Formats: sequence, structure tokens, C-alpha cells
Amino acid sequence: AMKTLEKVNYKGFIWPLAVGIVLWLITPWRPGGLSVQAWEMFAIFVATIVGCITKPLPIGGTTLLGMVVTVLVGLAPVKDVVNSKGVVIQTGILSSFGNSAAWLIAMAFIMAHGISKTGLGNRVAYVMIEKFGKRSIGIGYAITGLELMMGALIPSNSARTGGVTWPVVESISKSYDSKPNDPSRKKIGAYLDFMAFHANILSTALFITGAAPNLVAQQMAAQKGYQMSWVSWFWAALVPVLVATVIIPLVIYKMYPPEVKETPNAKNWADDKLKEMGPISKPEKIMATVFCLAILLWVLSGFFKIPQLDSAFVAFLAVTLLLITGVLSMEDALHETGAWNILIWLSILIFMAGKLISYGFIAWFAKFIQSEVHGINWGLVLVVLILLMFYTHYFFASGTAHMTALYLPFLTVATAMGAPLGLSAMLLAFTGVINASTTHYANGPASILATTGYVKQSEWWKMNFILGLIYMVIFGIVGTIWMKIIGIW
Amino acid sequence: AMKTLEKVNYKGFIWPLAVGIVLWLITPWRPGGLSVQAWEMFAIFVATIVGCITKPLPIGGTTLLGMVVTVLVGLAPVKDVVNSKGVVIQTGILSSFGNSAAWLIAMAFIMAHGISKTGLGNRVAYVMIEKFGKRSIGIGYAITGLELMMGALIPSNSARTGGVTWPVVESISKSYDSKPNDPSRKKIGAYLDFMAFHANILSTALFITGAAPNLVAQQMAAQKGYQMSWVSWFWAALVPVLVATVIIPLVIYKMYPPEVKETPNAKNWADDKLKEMGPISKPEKIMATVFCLAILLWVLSGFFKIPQLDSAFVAFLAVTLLLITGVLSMEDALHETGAWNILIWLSILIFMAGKLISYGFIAWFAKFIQSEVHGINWGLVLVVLILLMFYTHYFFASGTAHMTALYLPFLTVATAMGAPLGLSAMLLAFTGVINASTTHYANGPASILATTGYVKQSEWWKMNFILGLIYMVIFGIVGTIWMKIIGIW
Repeated sequence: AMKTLEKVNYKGFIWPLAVGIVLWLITPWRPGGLSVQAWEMFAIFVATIVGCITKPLPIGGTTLLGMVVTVLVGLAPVKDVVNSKGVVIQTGILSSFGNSAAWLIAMAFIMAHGISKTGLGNRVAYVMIEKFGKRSIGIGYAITGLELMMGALIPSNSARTGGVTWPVVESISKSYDSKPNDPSRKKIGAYLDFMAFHANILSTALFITGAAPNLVAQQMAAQKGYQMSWVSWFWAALVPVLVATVIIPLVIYKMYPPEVKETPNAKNWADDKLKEMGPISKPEKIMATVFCLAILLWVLSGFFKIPQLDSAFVAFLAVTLLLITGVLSMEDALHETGAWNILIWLSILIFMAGKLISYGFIAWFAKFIQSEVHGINWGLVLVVLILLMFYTHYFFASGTAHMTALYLPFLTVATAMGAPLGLSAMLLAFTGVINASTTHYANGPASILATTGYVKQSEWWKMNFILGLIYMVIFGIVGTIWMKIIGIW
Repeated sequence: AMKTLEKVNYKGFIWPLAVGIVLWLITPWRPGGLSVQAWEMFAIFVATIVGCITKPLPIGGTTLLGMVVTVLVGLAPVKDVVNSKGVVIQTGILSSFGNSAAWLIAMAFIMAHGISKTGLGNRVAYVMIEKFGKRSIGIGYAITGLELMMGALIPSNSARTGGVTWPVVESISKSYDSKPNDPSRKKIGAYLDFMAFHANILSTALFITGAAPNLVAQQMAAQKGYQMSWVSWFWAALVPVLVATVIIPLVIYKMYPPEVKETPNAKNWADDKLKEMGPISKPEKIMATVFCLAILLWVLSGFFKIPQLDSAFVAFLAVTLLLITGVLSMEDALHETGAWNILIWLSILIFMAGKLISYGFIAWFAKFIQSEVHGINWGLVLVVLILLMFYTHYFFASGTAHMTALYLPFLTVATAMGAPLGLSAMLLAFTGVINASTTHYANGPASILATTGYVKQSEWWKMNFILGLIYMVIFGIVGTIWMKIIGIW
């Protein structure tokens, strides 16, 4: 019954494969000490990322093409190759899909559809349109304050983004007639999408329990003899985080203003639509009960490290509660396509970047940086190390892997050339937080919010580059002078 | 705006939950030598399967609830617990989803949607409705011939079902107005679904390359000192397979007839609808070409063991070709809910059965049966071993794992009690083939065809039980005397 082919953007293929081909041919001229497979994997990964920007096919199609090409040129098995002694000496593409980040985000997508089905989403949206809808930046500051308060309680940033702030932004933009993948997207949806992302960055920076890279940094710094202690982290971050809480939202507002900037009659419009919506119903009350069990289990996860409190498992059990309760048919959860899309593409990207790690590319880079800096005072060693830890996150889809790979090497560099370990440790952990202001695979929240269709990826990458400059300036300078005002060095 | 709740079948919970609770509560009197964790995992598994038949929720919902319950009672982590030397000492629930069987079947589901989207399916359906179909048992024997022909070439049984025979059955039954999850299913669809399953069983029985358990059996028999020789297997199976090729289709036709048994004008109807479909189009030409590249890559799978020829990867590569050409939009591939349903539920069931293995349940069973059979002549030893090898496949979601677990133990039993090594090696390998006539998770094809909505699972299990009796009689006795005519025992 199909007559013509789907319109495919073939020009989108010109840039990635050309880039890949060119870097393929530069394999004889690799830096030395590397590996031919390491350089080939770098080539395929960069080609795939450029494909995620030039968009031949949606990102799922581009990452599927990348994964298929990866297997085709012999850089990754399909099944895990097992040691002899049980170890997996090289992992295949099918294990890509047993990833915690992807599964947490996908199940969070399913519960967000639950929220919007009940009608709870629009109830929360109208409550917040009444209390801050007068002036859009009021709503923006509302959700940044909400994220900042959640930072100290919900120890995983992806749970905060996919469970709370993204449902809020979606609801609010639906009540404003702002739908994704549409010109309509720019009435308020895109500004609040980007603001949610950077609020998540700020909340991760404020608390040592904002994201797992923070705790990796804490363990690695403790290995070298420096104890971060929540209050230590909090007091070191308080003033730079506040300077950022004022600078970043306003630079976003000037750079990415939200079309509709004032709703002078927001209070009465919101009250009317809450009155017509009627009192809360039993599907919405059930949904709220499951939502607060998800929040409470995520918070207890912070104190009890057990499987039953795993952030992905909390989402799984929340959705199975949603199924047994009757809020959600399983045909409702099945054709909620964002979950399976993110499962495909984010798992493939995490796998390819992990291969970048496992072939010795990041290790070679750490060794290169260890050998290249020698005749310099420790202040400039610190500036250069902050810059390198920042910009190497273009080659990471995790954050925990980034810290595991480069935090202890860079920290040993800094202390080996005279810099004080507490200051350097704090600076590098902060850079590990502000790394998120880069790619769409930087962390979980970046993967959610760069893909919802409200913010194009041109704008995402460019504005994140600008904000990364501002974040580094803020944290570097303000945090260094604040951290000796408090006595850390 | 949701008004009232989705209807949930709560009575469906009584039987599984009752069974689970009682099997939990009799844990102290477990058979002895069995871990409490093995017995508890057994209880959860039986509860989940009983739920898949009593249906408190769709199969995805019940297996998800089962997996959540598994984690809740401390029988499975969420992340893999790794040794401190790379070994995995306990496997978590997220690794379940990097499964080749589930992913192969899911990508085949999306490629079948491609076939039926282009209109290629209905062209194939009308060609065979014109060449067979005036009498529906003609269609049944046609698809049985198709499976029999593919058995010697395409080494994966699920690839044969999901890549070829299921699209054929769906196409034909859509052209016969026999449509799933409704009474209309009984015009011809259910008959062709069940007949496809058993054609796949027979073709797997005919050739030593019919499914992976065959090659596991041959390697184990060589470990014990008996060499199967393709022609060996073919010659030993041919006459029993022919007796089955005559008996089983007729027993299915009498037991499960297809309401529409005669189409007196089938050839002219098919010629009419082929005339009006018009000449083949470029979308269908592209789809047919990628289909036959999939088939040739699957046949090369039989001779070259390389990742680029992996049957799951071949499915991935076929779908990415379908994406590059434009046959399939990526939103088309995203809202095909059968693929994600099969991924979820089949991955969870394979995971739970694996836990059945890894906790030592099947090992205790092998040792118990080793202790139980002692004072009996070897003919009765062979009968009871065939019976046990058949009926233990209710506690297996793989088949390869079943063979790896119990084939060499049962064979050492049989040979240790006087039986001739070639005879029971062949009898147990045949039993491993005809094991499929059991559950809906028996093998890949069983999970595909038992779930399409054409065959209820009540009738599936019951009719599979009857046909399993018939399969055992045929293969056991007829194959034993036929294998005595040849120089085997």
C-alpha cells in the first residue's frame, strides 16, 4: 500500500562519512603510543557524533548506522568475548542495551506519560502558572529553585530531570500551546527546556550528592589524602554557585529569550483552568502516590546503597505499580516511543565512547598530558588542567567514566607541580560538574533535554559552548578566591 | 485528560500469587541439598509462568512484575556484581536485555513491519493463495515445505520463523480477513500459526544445522566419543521426520481445523488481486532485495563464524539498510510495539530461567536423577530419560542452556546402565529438538508464534502437550527401530 519512499536527508551523510573517511586515512599518522584500533574507534565515534548533529535520519537511525559500521569494520563483537577465567575481555554491541542510564531514563519517560495521561501534569502546570506565570523568567527561576532544592535529596541527576523537572516543563509548555518539533516550540518551551538543563547543572554543583561523578571525585581525592565532607563541598561551592545562579539564567534569557515573556493575567487564567479541571481524580491521586514513592525511594537510595533502591529499579517498580494500579494500560506504555528511542541511541553512544576508553585512547591522552607540562608555575598548570578536563568531555557519554579516567591523573599532575591538593581537587570536581554544558550525551539530563524536540541541537551545542566559557570563568576565578577566603588551599 | 481507570484483570492474580505463596511457604521442606535461593527462584518462576497463562496483565506486564518481585526479595541485583578481577559473580536484571534471541526477534519484527508496509506481504500472500489455497491444508503443507527447505541452509530457527514464515502467515491471513486478538482469528490464522510452529520443529529435527542445541548436542556427544556427521543426523532423522511430516499435520488439522477449509475460486481471486495491486513498486523492490540479502547473510552464517554474520546483527544491518533506503521511517520503526514487547518479556523470562540454572536447581536435579535410576533395564532407562529430557523444558527459556545443563548428565546415566552410546546420544538430541512442543518460551519460534494473538495460550499449551506425546512416540520408538536398521547400535 506504500507508494513512495520516506523523504531521507541524504546530504546529511556528506559531512559525517567524509570526516570519518578522512580520519580513517590518518591512521598511519596517529600520535604514536596509540593503537590502530584506538584511532579507528576515535574516527568512527567522531563521525557518528557529527552525524548526530547533521541529522541524516533521526538520532536513533544515525546511532544504529554507527553501531552497524562499528561491527562491520571489526571494532566490536556482537556477543561478549569471555576470558577463560570468566572475564569479559571485549564487550559486544548487544550488551549496549543493559545500561542503567538508558533504562532509568526510558522508564522515567513512561511515568511521565502516565503523569500527562492522568491530567496531573496540567494541574501542576496551572498551579505554577498561577504562582509564577506573571513573567516567564519567573517560571524559569521557579524551576531552577525547585532543582536546587531537590539537589540535596535526590542523589541522581537523571532522576531529578526525568522524574520532576522535565514533566513540569512539558506540562507548562503544553498549557502555553508550545509543542516540540514545531515552530510553536519557541513560545516558552525551549527556554524552559534549556533552563531546566542548566538548573540541573547548578544543583549538581551545589551538593556533593548531586551526581555520581561528585562521589567518584570524593573517593579519588581521598585516595590522595583530601576529605570532602558535604559541608566542605557546600561551603566551597556556595558563593560560586550563587554567582552562577544569577549570571547563567540571565545570560540564557538574553541569548535565548522565550517569545512570550509575560502573562499579566496568569493568575486568573490558571485559576479558571484549575476550576474547570475539577477536583483531583482517583487516577491522578494514585499517580501522585506512586510519584512520591518514587521520590522517597530515590531519597533513601542516598542513605541505603541496596538494589531495591537502585534508581533504575525504582523507575521499574514505579511503572509496574502503574500497571497493576490501572492508571496505565501496557499498550499505553508500549507506544510511548521516546523511551525506546533513547534506549537505542543513548546505549549505542555510551557503548562507542566506552570503546574509546577501552582501546587506550583516553589513557594515552592522560599520559600525553602527564608528559607535556613541565616548565610552568602551578597557577597556569591549574588553568590548563581545568580546560583539559572541561573539553575532554566531548569524548565521554558518561561522566563517571570521565572521572575514573582523568580525575586522578590530572590531580596527580597538579600536586606534582606545586599546586595545593584541596584547591585542585575542588576545582577539578567542579569542572566535572560543569562538563555537562557541552554535548547531548554529556549526562543523563543532557540526553533527556537535548532530545525532547524543544531545543534544536545547533542551538544546544553553541549556547552550551558559550555557557561553558562563563561557567569556567565563574568557578575558576570566583571559586578560587572564595576557596582561600574560606581556607581550603 | 483521563477520566476513569483502565480495566485490570485482578482475578488473574489469585492463581499465580497463591502458587507463589505456597511454594515460598514450603521452603523448609525443599528436596535437600537445594539452596533456599534456588527454591525461592523456582517459586517466583512458576508464579510468573502461571501468571502468563492466567493473565492478570499482558505477558510484558506479568514478567515485569515478576522481575520486580525478583529484585524485591533479594534474588537478583540490578547491576552485575563483579568479582574484583573482572568475573561476574552474580548477574543483575539490566543485563537481561542484551540478549541475542530477544534482539534478533525484535529486529525481525520491525523488518516484518517493513514487508507488510510496502505491500510486499500481500503480493506474496496472493501468489501462494493462487498456487495453493483452494483447499487450506494445501497452504499448511506449502509452508511446511518452506520450513523443511530452509532447515538445511538457515542455521537459526527463530530467523526462519520471524524472518520468513511469520511474515508469510501474517500476509496470507490478512488477505483471508483473519485478524488477531478477536474471534475472526479462527478462520485460517490460528491454523497457519500453529502449523508454522510445528513445521519449524520438524525442519529443526531433519538437519543437524536446524538449531543451536543440535550443535551443542554434537559437541557433547563428541566429548563422550560419538561423532554426528550431518549425513549421520539426516539419515537417522529422515524416516521418523517423514512419519511426523505426515502424522503431525493431519493431527493438527483434525484437532485444530481452520473454519475456512475451502476456497473454490482461490486462484482467480488471487489473480484478480494481483492484477489490481499493479506491477511491483520501487519500495517493494528495495524491501525484497534487502530481504534476500538478509537471507543470504543468514545462510553464510552457516559457514563463517564471524560477528559480521551474526543472526542478530544481520537483523540490525537489514533494518539500518531499510532506514538508509527510505523504506522505513524511524518513527515507523519506533511505533511497532511488538518488538519492544518481545524484548521486555522474553529477556526477563530468559533471565529468570538463567537464575534457575545459576543457583544450582538444575544441578541438584541432575544429581537427584543420577541417584534415582539404578535397578532397571536400559530400554526403560531410555524411556524415562526421554520423558525427563522432554518435560524438564518447562523450566527453560533457552534450549541451548537446557542442553548444556542436562544432555551430558542424562547421557552418562544411559550409557552407565548398559544402553548403546549412539542410540541414546541420538534419542536425547532428538528429544532436545522436539522439546519445543511445550511452552510459549520454549524457543525463539515458540515465543514469536505463541504471542501474536492468533493462538490462545490455553490451547497452545494443551495442543502442544498432545503433540509432544505424539512426537515422543514417533521419534522414540519409530526412530529406535529405524536406527537399528542402520549401523547405529
